[PDB]
Amino acid sequence: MKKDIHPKYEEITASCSCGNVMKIRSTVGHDLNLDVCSKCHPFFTGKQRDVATGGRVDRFNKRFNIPGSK
Amino acid sequence: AKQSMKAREVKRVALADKYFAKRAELKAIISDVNASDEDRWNAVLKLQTLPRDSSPSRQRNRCRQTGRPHGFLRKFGLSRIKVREAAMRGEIPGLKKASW
Repeated sequence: MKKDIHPKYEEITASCSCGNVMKIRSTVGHDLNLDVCSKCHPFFTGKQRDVATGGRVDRFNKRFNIPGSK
Repeated sequence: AKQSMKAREVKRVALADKYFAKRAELKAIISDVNASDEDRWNAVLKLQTLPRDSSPSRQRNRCRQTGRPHGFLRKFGLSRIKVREAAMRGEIPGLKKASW
């Protein structure tokens, strides 16, 4: 520690308690613990029957009465 | 085309009408459109192996005279090459050269 090797050590020492908000701490970063694969795909998910996103109003059996006077 | 290709086409359409007009709505009720929360009740999936060569989709229309397997025109029921020969003699009524 000669005098002229100029550290920035007043700044590096300063501001020393940093929050989880301020600079995350060493209390953050193990949080997503493990690297996860699940090989029980859709259709292994107990779904032996399938259905689309939405359109679920008025479900009953009507045999193709959809044309307006054909 | 070969006389067998014309023969294949007659057997496919005669069975398309026989099976598939009836078994269209086994498809429709039970598998596709109205399977939606009426389940997928797994008869059809087994059933449809003997129908295999009777799908309306497994026909290509292909000319009720010359049997050309391409170039068809469903508006007439004929195909490119032979259609024009009938148009040339004036046996397709109202048909003549196009000028705009």
